[PDB]
Amino acid sequence: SNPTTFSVEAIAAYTPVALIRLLNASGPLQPGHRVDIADARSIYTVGAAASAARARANHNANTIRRTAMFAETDPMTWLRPTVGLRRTFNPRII
Amino acid sequence: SNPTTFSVEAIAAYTPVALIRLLNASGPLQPGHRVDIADARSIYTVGAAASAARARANHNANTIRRTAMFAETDPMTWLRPTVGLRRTFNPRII
Amino acid sequence: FFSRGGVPMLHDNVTESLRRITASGGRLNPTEPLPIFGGLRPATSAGIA
Amino acid sequence: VAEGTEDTLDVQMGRFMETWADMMPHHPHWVNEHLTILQFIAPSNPRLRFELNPAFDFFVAPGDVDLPGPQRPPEAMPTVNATLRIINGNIPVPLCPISFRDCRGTQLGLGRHTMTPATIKAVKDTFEDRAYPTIFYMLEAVIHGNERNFCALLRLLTQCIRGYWEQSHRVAFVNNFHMLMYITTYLGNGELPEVCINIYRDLLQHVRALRQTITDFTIQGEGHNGETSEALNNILTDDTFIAPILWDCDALIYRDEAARDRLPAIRVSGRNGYQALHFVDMAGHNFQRRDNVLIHGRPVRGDTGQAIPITPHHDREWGILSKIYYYIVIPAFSRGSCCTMGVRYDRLYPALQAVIVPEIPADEEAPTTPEDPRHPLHAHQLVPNSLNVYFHNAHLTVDGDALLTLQELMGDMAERTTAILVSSAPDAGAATATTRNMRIYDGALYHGLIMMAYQAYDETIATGTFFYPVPVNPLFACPEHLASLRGMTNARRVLAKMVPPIPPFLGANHHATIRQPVAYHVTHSKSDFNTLTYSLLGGYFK
Amino acid sequence: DRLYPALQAVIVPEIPADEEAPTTPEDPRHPLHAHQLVPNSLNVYFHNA
Amino acid sequence: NFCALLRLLTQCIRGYWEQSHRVAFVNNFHMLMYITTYLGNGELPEVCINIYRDLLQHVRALRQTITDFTIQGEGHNGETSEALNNILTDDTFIAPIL
Amino acid sequence: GRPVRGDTGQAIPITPHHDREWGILSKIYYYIVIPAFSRGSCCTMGVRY
Repeated sequence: SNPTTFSVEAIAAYTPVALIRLLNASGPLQPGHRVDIADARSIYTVGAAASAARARANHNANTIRRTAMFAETDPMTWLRPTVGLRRTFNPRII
Repeated sequence: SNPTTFSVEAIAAYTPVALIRLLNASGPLQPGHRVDIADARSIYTVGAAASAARARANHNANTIRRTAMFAETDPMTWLRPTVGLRRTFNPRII
Repeated sequence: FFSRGGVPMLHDNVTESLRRITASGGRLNPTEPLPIFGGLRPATSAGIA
Repeated sequence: VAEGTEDTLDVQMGRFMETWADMMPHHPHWVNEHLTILQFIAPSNPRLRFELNPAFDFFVAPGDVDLPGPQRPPEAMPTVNATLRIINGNIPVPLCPISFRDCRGTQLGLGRHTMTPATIKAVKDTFEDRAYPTIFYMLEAVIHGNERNFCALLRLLTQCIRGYWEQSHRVAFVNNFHMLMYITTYLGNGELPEVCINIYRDLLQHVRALRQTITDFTIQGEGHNGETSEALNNILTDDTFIAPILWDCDALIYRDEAARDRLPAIRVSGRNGYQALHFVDMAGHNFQRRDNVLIHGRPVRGDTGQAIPITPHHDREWGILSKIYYYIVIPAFSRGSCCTMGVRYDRLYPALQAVIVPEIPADEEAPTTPEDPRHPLHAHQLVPNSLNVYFHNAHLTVDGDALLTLQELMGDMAERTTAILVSSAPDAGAATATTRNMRIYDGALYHGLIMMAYQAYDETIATGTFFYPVPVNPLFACPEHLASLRGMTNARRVLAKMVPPIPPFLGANHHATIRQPVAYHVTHSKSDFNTLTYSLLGGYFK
Repeated sequence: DRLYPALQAVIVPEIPADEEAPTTPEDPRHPLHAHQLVPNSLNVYFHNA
Repeated sequence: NFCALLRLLTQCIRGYWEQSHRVAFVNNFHMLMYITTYLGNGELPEVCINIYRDLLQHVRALRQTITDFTIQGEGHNGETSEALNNILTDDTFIAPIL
Repeated sequence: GRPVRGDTGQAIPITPHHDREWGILSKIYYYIVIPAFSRGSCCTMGVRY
């Protein structure tokens, strides 16, 4: 964040961004300057994907851990077969 | 349990296991060692059923006792006929 | 299948099998050994009704 | 017709697959029933010179070979053999058509019992269902047609059948014959809803109506050498002819007792003859058994013991109704799509040991809805590789004690499935001085199974984990279920698309009783679901 | 002689005064409840039906 | 991806069905296979899965109709009889969308 | 695409996801059922990821 050049959509596009539900691009985003850079769209896309999985962080003290889903060959598989959960339940744990 | 060589899934498979809801084989189960022994699957199968019938322990102070189910010749049988319960009721006693 | 001279198919087993199914369910057919240097006459039969 | 070699039926089927990959160099001549009368009659047909008698099938067989022989057929000069055509529908379809059989079936079932269209629709829906849950298959495999094992599980079975019915309006457990007997008997006083027991009772009434039609078209009082008139006219009333799937050893008892003059032979996985030792438990389960010992199951009104001899569980009418069901009602509804397979009990019983029923405290009410943490199918207790994930995949809700009845079921078990190949001379009506040399070989699977339809794109369970295809009938052949077999190629898949794969240690086509034309009749007829059954019954006359 | 001794055993419990008679079989005061479903009585004959 | 998004797709198909009585995700062939195989045990209502299974049954009936009107056991140069007679059973011809 | 039962890697070659029957059913669906219902109104197109 600091002093790592907060995003103002001229040159400050950077992958380690940390925001969620940002109302920045949607209206407080006065138009782009006279700066060429083209792959800032791909920088934001990886950045927003990283800033959404990091924005999860919690909700995993409530949602139970992910499981095998399919049926692969687990490291034993010689004293019990493998069957995966079809994720149709409601993970909340309360 | 002790000193009866707790199950580390190399050679320590033994019939008098006393566990229930064991999430040991399902994920904390680093792969099988360089030991020949093949009939540990049969040892585990008898052991798990012994570790599940013993894992009842309670639930017999709650449900009613098992009955004759069908109609056999019980030792009296000359002053009353015999009819067994069809186990479709809900045994809970509360 | 009594005539020779046209362009053949690339696979010989295709032509042989095609002649084999064509011969099934018919009266007059070329003889089974396919006599090279010959007129491809149909096999003669028994009496005529 | 080969012989058994005391293997575990997975190795033998694989060896048959490697043999059959290059055993056939060309298309066999007994499959081509797609010819009409004009194509069969035409002189280019190579089969026309081998159709002479109306009650004999002439084929080409290896010479100087007594028919039950080794796995590899010995090389010898070919000779022409013959085998008696017992069933009158075994005449080939160009000579006895489908339309004639359907019109004869319409003539047969004029005033007899017919099935209501609601039961027909529900049974047709559950026979063509590919998302049929495997939990029913495992429950039918473990219960294995024992009355005590069924009636120890009445709560769980009632909940399972109700949950499968009032979520998709399809009936359950119609696969096995020793399930609808027990449902119509025990779960028929009001445990199930009003519409389920109506479907089961309608199926049973149709089976008994077919039996009554068989009794009607015979004339009683003519018994020749220990054979009743029903067993001397029909085949579904013949005790020598057995069911494709055997659950109890009483069928072999009645077959060995009733025939008694036509020279019998039973080959159960190697050695000759069965043993039928009952009451197998955890201490002496012995999943890898190489003997010929079968599991008869516990007789309940008696003592099991050691020196106590075995007895039939049920009446002689049970075998007749089982044969009628398995040979009429199943191929009329599945229409040649069902396939018989065995089971892998050493991979199924450890998958049944894991129940995650929690510890409800004392003086507390049992939870019903699955939204509380105390329910066993709540997401907190859906630990992988248990039975709770197995029941949650099928979206069927169960209680704690219904899952805990598995331990009471677990007292009686089944070791493994084995192939029983029976053999006999023809009956006393057709036993002349030259037909006694001809024999009929038809195999059956002890503790087998049947699936209604095959799913290949369901990856929640790995393929071949529990069931492996061992098909024994022309009716029960399966070009699609062979993907469940381990190590399958597409060349074998297109090889089995034209020829029904029946292994030679379970009988051959030209030596069995049920042959190719009746399977062609059940798979290429579109008439009805009631006229097809009576047409199939009319085909099963000697 | 094998029916009237089978009709003797009725397991109707003792309900105290100023208490409502049970109708549903879920409460333990009902004759058809699983608590008073003792074998070889008329209650198991009615429960099998 | 479908087996990970099972819950969201169940809610989406249910919300689209019991407000306008129209079947959803019918455009893709790799959607109704996954609906019938996975979402076919009661997650969807009783009428939706009947529609998907009836469409799949009709597709397999068309396949069996193709299989019936050929003669098996006659194949030239690594081509089965179905591919030599028909095009929907010919592996050289490809789907419009891959 | 990511394989269902296996490890991706880089030296591991590509394996088909489904059976050969899936291709047949996809061809049958896309060339029969889609043009029978839409009747020439549906259009195949790409996407902008």
